Amino acid sequence: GPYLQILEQPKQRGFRFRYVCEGPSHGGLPGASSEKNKKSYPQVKICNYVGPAKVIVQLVTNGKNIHLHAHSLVGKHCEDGVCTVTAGPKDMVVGFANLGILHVTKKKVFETLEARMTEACIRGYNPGLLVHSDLAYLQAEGGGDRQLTDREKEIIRQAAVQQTKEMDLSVVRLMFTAFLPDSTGSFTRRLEPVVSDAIYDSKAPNASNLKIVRMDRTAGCVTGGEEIYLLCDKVQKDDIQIRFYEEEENGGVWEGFGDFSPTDVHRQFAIVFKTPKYKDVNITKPASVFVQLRRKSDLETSEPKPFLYYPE
Amino acid sequence: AYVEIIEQPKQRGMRFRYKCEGRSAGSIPGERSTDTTKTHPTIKINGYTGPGTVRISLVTKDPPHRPHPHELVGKDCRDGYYEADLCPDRSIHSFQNLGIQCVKKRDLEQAISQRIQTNNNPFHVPIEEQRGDYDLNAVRLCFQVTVRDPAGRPLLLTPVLSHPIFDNRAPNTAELKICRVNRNSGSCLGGDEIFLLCDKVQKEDIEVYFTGPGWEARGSFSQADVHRQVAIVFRTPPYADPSLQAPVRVSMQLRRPSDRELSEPMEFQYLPD
DNA sequence: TCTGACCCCTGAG
DNA sequence: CTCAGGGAAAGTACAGA
Repeated sequence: GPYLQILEQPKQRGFRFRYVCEGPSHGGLPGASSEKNKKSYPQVKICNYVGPAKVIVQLVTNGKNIHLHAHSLVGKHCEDGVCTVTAGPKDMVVGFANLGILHVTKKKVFETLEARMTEACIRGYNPGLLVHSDLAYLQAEGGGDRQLTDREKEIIRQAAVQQTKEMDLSVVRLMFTAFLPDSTGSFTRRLEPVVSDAIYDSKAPNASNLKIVRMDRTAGCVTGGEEIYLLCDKVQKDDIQIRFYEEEENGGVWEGFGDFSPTDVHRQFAIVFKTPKYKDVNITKPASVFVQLRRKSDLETSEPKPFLYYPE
Repeated sequence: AYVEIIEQPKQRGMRFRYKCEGRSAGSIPGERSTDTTKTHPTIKINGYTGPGTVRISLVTKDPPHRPHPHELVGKDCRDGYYEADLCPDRSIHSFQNLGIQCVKKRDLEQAISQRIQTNNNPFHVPIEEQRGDYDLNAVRLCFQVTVRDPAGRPLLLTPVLSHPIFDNRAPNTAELKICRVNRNSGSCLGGDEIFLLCDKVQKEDIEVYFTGPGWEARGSFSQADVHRQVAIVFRTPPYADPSLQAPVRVSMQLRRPSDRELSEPMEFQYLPD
């Protein structure tokens, strides 16, 4: 059958959700595989090349229950929260270059929310499972501003209140949807939608890219128990640990961790810890290994840093 | 009959708090108050002792001491200032719950209007002057004390000001503080790198000042060496005697050139060759 | 009783 | 000199003795 598919998931980390006040031109959600200055970008593709096509995209929550997030896609042909493109041309692979993610203020969550839920009802291209399942019966059909039943408009202002209460603004997702040509030339032939990989705001201390900026010492005795001052980027004194590791022949399974309490974390930008005892305190030649910052929550790490172990 | 300050307000360390924080803001420490033994703002009424009242408001730091937008919140504080009756049994009076409540930027005009509409102007400054920019990180306490004259009538004594009190939330006016340090000794030849952890500082306005009798020098480093305002990586200066033959203790402290402020001294020891 | 994390300015190019 | 993109900073929020 005819279905949609994604060719390059959105890079999950390293992007900051810009507030309105922040201002224009700050960046734009990068393509997961932007290994270099290859300026990557997300790209969806319709399998059953149905000549003319219409593919849209709206941001969504990352919890168990998929819903409409309050943040909105700003870049590209993105209007009133969601982006829209065309696929009629020579191919069936749409892309999405340059289009930041606007961060909404907390007070304005409920507002923007209900306003992007109602809009999801008086606007076809928006499903009816992101606003409330009991409304799916509203899928893509016609256009033109009108008033939604006051019987159903209430449950709309009700879903908002119940979905505003636990909305996490530090993470959002992409909800790709493709509509094909119908019988009256109205792109309303909906194809199974597909959500992307969770995008994390490079500003929430618990999803920011970790990094060792410098250490006062890069070598220590295999005996361990040596104090070391390490300077890093924003981190959280309760969700951080310093891991030392080595990749041996039988697959580097050895690791050790810097010893330290949270009071040893200075204003989130520095950590003073004690080196962990190396595996073999009997070596006769220095043993070079690696040190890295690792978030205890998502087990995400920083660029490994070389650390030398020398005989006692 | 005049008001004399016998215990000034500590000038630095306490941050101004906003309304959005705890209902109970800070409490202005004395000046000689120690971590163990705390003291508080204290005045003495010379040439008088008996019944009367005392009011304390906030005026700017500089000369035309006009009403300050901030509020002096705390026990017996209303409309921005504290007011209570003096104790007829004593001439010395201390206040243990004074707190600066800093206003938001966009409520600056409202704040002044409330200063006018409330008749809070200890120095009766022309109203046309209450429009000029206000320094919001420094305020002065103002003691308006009212006694009684022989006719037994209300006698408002001449206003007295304390030292300025600075917003510690602000790096430029903050209390300097070395929190932790890599090592505290090194050769009298200098060149030893030191990792210093400190409270917020502005990289373009900071120094490490080594001091000893007949000897003054500075730690070497560049702004790039200041990590996110809270850590400084520097090199030690060469001690005066290049051939020490016994440890010599000296002082090491943070220095702010803008207002030539200094942090409490940390002990450093220069060792031989 | 208090105290103690959640606007621009550059550096590229 | 523009402009992505970070470093400060202003203002908001609780909690742990």
